[PDB]
Formats: sequence, C-alpha cells, structure tokens
Amino acid sequence: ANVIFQPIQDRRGRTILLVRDQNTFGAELRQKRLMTLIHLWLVHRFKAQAVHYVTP
Amino acid sequence: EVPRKLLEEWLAMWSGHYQLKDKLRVQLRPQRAGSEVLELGIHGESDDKLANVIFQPIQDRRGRTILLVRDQNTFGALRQKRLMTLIHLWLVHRFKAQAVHYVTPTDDNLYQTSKMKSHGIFTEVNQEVGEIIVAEVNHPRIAELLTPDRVALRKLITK
Amino acid sequence: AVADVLEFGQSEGEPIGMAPEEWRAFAARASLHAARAKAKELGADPPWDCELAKTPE
Repeated sequence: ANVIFQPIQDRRGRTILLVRDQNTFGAELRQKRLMTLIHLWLVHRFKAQAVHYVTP
Repeated sequence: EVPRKLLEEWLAMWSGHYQLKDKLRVQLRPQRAGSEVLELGIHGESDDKLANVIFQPIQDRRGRTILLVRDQNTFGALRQKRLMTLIHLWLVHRFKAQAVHYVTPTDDNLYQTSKMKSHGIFTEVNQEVGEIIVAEVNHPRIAELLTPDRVALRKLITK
Repeated sequence: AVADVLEFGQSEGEPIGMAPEEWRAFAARASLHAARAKAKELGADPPWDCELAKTPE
C-alpha cells in the first residue's frame, strides 16, 4: 500500500496533506480499513487539519 | 505594494495595442464565501468574465509560496495575445510565488505553461507524479518585466 | 505596520474588518500579543521584527 503526498500550510497556517496518489495494492489487504489506519497515522504525524486529493 | 490597478494598467497597454475599446477590470476575491481558494477575474464593461485563474496560495516545508491552480481560462475568443501570461506575471509578483502547480494536466494547461516558459515566466515546467504540472518561476525574468520603464513589458505585450 | 495593510485592503476595495481609526485606537492600548492576535483575525499579518532593530548593547 502507499500514499504519495506533500504536507503544506495554507494562509491561516493550517497543515494540509496534498495527496497525489493512494493505493491498496494487495487484493488480500482490501476491504479491511488498511488505508483508514494509514490516514489516522498521517493525520496524527503531521497534525493535519485537512487532506486534499488532487485527482478525483 | 502590488495593487490590482497594476494589472489594469498592463491590460490598458494591451487593449491599446490590440485596438480593443472595452475597459478591462481586475477582480481578486475568494472563489466563494469564506474560502481560502481565490479567483482572479478579468471583467469587461458589461461585467462579463473574459478570463480567470482559480488558485490557492500555499507554503511548502521550506516556507516557499506556491500557487495551486485549480483552473485557468481565456473565455473571450482575447486569445493568442498573451493575456494569461500577463495575469500570471501579476499573480507571481502579488504573492511572491516560487512556483505554480496545476492540478489537472489539461491540454490547455500544458499549452499555457509551455507558452509562458517561452515568455520566460518559468525556468522549468514538468508533469510530475500525480499528473500535476510544476512550473518554477524565473525570478530574474520577472524582475526584468517589472522594471518601472516598462520596456521589456511593452515588448512582451506588443510582440 | 498593520494600519498600512488595512489601508491597502481599503484602497483595493476589500471589505473592512475594522476602520483605520478603530485599529489605531485598539493598537494604542494593546500589548504586542493582543495586537498580533487581533491583526490575525482581520487577516493582516505584516512582517515586523523589533529584535532586528536592537542596538549593539
């Protein structure tokens, strides 16, 4: 699995994670909230206020 | 110390050269109420939106300012006359930007960034992972164009 | 420094968070902490550093 992202700050100094790409590659690992756990960690690690995804 | 009026003065030079009479006004406001996303709009006398850039100014880890461009358009068929280059010159100066990122690598965005590279606004333009265009600002060229004598700028506007 | 930013906003036709005279009255009786906090609310956060201007002593 992966998340490709850049931590940035807006005008108000709030941290946003700009996500370029995210994947759960292993089929056995899907539908089990893996990506939720990764995001929980990323949001905690970078003390993020928001996450933006570049490609919908 | 970078007012909207500066872009209006450049657009008056532009309108003058192309013998267009319509007084072009510059609008810079939140794209919607309470948003950190901004919209630069060029409006005619009828208040019709003739061009725009929708973007958010952000800072990277190193404290460098980047303009995240969601959308840009030259709506009035005003095209092929370097209008969007003038708007970017103003935006880069206004926000003291180090780079401009384009979120969607549309044909127009590739075209516009290539054109602005040839005008010298950007040193480098590259489509990166995530399919975003990253355009690095050519600071010496920006400084040249902003010279008060407006010699380089007039040359850019009049070809 | 903040007054300059507010005056610029006014000249640019942006909506006033407070009038120039109102800001000056506030600033005159505000700690630096309070002045910075208020300016931040008004979206005026000008570069300002009194440390740079200190004498050799």
